[PDB]
Amino acid sequence: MKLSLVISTSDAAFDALAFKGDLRKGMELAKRVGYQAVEIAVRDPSIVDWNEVKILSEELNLPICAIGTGQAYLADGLSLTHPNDEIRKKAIERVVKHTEVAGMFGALVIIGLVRGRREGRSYEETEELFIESMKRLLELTEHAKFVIEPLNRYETDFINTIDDALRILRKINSNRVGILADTFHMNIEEVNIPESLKRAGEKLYHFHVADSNRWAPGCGHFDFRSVFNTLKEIGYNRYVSVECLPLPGGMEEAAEIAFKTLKELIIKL
Amino acid sequence: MKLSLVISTSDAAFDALAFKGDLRKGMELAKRVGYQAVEIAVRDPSIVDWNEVKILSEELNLPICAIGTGQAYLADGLSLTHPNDEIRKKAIERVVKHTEVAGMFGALVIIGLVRGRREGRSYEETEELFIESMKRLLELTEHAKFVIEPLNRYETDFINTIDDALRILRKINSNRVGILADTFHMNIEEVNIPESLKRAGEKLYHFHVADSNRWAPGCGHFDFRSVFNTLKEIGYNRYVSVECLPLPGGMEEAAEIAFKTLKELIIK
Ligand code: NI
Ligand code: NI
Repeated sequence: MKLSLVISTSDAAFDALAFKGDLRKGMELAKRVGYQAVEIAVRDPSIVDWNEVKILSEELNLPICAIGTGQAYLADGLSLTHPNDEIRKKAIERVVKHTEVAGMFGALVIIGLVRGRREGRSYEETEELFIESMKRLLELTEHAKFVIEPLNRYETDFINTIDDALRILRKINSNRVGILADTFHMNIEEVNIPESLKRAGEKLYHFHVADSNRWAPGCGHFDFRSVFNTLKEIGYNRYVSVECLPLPGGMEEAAEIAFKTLKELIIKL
Repeated sequence: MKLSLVISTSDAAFDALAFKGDLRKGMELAKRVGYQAVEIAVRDPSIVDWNEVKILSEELNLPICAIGTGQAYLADGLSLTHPNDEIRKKAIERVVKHTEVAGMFGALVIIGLVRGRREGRSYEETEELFIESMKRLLELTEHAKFVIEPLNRYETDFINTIDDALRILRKINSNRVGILADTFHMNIEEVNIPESLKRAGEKLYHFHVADSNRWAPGCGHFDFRSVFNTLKEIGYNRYVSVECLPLPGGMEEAAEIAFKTLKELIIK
């Protein structure tokens, strides 16, 4: 099992210097604390100089293990299930650009809010549209790997649980799509989190950790012990990525507290 | 990767009934033999009835993966590098209509002979005119995807190799344009076909197969084994389309032989 840190970056649109500054600050922080990789989130990769990012990654010996895409939905309204097929196509085209970046870094592409919501429709239709978009993404890419992140009810009404995602993976039928489980979201949506992770098993490709209040792991009341016992049981050996609010005490303090909590859990199994 | 069959169809401006007849026959053959999709070529799309083509594709559960455009050049003299700007504009407008048809099917649009020849000009002038026309196409169409097919020296003096095409793709700078590599043309123009395909890599968007004599794969001396080893190595998961003479033994026998040859290479 490896540890990574999600770093927040300003949109490069906008303020290219701020994006670069944020990225370097976050990566230097991750390296200093001891993380083995970083995870990023970008709205539109077409406006970032990725050759410069590669140089930074090489300088710090810090791979980028995953790329989030949710700002494509929140800022730009792009959805893989949008009722307007024109926007659906634009969403697929945007995510293809994320996969081009992912290929440079060997990173996973996260399918979170970019999948879109039910918007008054049946779950069944929303699911069918989603599966069609994912199959198109697989046809459009030769190497990209995707992970679906179930999100809680306040963020979406489409794919709230690990079981929701597993049903979809069975329909897509590709080993290039797996599951990203997130402890903050699971704390709300999953009945029994160890049982949910056992059901995911080999399909668990990536893991987000934050405590119950989405603070650094250790600063709420989430039972990480049972979770890491289960991760060992199912042989999980990929990334555990800290995705938390900069609390308590700021981005640096939170990253340090998270790392310490997680290191102790990992080494004692 | 997936197998498709190129089917020849009559010009429907000349005989619309013959076009439909040719198309149905070709698609029924493709489905019968086991192909997963078909590929067609039309001179002028604005005179064909595509709704029906769609309901024909529907009832056979048989996608159309690519649309050829070369007859717009061979028959109508339309070229994306024509020195006459008025004809060049008409060529662009024709290809835009091809993209509207392609969008109905999620198909690729092939840029082969429609790109035109040097016609006494420098390679550089011809190339920049081409890039301009391609950028105009990208402006006039939103989702269309184009594939440039390098052709051998007897067919054109403009874009003969995969490396040619790659250099031009870099100048166009759009993931909406890629490469169609053809084994008959490559057998003449490429030094080392596996090395050329590896350089193309992810920019290899579509693939044409015919043997060295352009007969059904298996009926000449082209090394398909090394090609398919390479396609597997690079993770090619797109279409391999049979584009061959109806030889030996006619369109049906050639389609059968080609499928048998290629399926075995893909499976193993
Ligand atoms: Ni998360
Ligand atoms: Ni060809």
